[PDB]
Amino acid sequence: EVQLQESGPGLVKPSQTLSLTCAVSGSSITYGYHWNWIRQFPGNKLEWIGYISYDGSVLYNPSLENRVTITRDTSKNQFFLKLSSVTAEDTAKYYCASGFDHWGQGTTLTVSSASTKGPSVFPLAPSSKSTSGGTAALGCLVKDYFPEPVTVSWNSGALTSGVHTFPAVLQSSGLYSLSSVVTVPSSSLGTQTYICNVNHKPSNTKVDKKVEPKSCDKTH
Amino acid sequence: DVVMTQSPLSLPVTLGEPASISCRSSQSLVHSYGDTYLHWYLQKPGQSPKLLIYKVSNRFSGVPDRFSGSGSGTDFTLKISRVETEDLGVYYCSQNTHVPYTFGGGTKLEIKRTVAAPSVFIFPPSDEQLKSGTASVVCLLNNFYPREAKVQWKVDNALQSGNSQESVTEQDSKDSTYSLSSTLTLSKADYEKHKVYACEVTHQGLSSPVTKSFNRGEC
Repeated sequence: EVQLQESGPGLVKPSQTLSLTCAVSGSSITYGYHWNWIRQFPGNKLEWIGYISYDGSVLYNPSLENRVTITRDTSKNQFFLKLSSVTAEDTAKYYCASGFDHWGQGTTLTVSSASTKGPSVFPLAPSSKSTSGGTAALGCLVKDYFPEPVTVSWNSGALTSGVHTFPAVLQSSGLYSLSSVVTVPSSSLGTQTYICNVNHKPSNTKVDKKVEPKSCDKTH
Repeated sequence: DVVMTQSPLSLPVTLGEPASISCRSSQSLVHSYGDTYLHWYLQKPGQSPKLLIYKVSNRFSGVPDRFSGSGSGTDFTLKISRVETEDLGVYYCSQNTHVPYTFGGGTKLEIKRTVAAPSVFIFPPSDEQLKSGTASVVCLLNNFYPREAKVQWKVDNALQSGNSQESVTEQDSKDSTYSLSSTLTLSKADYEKHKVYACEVTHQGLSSPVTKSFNRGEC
């Protein structure tokens, strides 16, 4: 059975040329397959890009035909996608496939002019009106980082129950933001300590943020 | 381009019970040489699509017997006789009869459960963030079902538009609920123009909209 493995640069800038490689195992690309490139946008919509055939024949999506080139190297059993003049809208996960029978695991590609930047981490403070003997919520806002991903844990991994870490959103600034929250007993506030551990490997940033109630006295 | 339309957008299912989803094309998918190149896939989070049914009704090698496709021309249907946990995910249809080859928008199968109203929390911007010149106001909707939920921001009772973003979690593996974050983003200067910040939440589990609010500076 055919096996496919995508590789790519991960990040490219607007106007540049994207180049992806698909390494094929278990089958030869000179046999009767349509070697497809397909991409999946954030939001999960799928788009067929084009294919190359056993004899080097190609077919492209007319919407991309002016920017797309699919080629191959039969000697190392690979084929390639070249996408010119990319913009942020070409950000997607790119798959290669044998027809549509078998797909690779895909390579995530981001197009952006943004510079590497570690997150600012802000507290989502527990409300001082949390229902007594009830449940409180607190969290961390992980704002303005690039590129993805960040990781978030609570109490160095010891706190996992009730945690929700939301998917990142891309802001109009070109930087990402996400929140991570947790629900805990109201009676635990001020006796238990809550710390969010945020790691952003692309910038070698590590931040531990203790989340506390905000001071409610007018005089403090 | 041939438009592929899948419905429903999401289908609540129960383990051990049947499921049925539809795929419709803007024109016939019959190819000039007789075959109908209509296929069905299943995709799980972070994973690539996997072929289930090819050419309308043919089970791909390895696919369980409980899967079956049918239909013709412009109307197609995938059926599961008895839904299993492994069948949860997003189902896609595609066509390569006509160039360009096109995909449907997907149909998610989610676990059905009892209605659960969200717990609602509002968080003001931290003083730390404010010193930096921006104000993020966050509204949390915790552990609700079903997915459908409306969050409206009101600033001094003026409804906000065009300045917020929402994110949602995947359905929880333990209790089959969703959680949702809504972030209202303002410059420090705009934030300081107003006093009352509220998020109003509407959901099937709430007999009346829930509002959580705070006054800028208190606490």
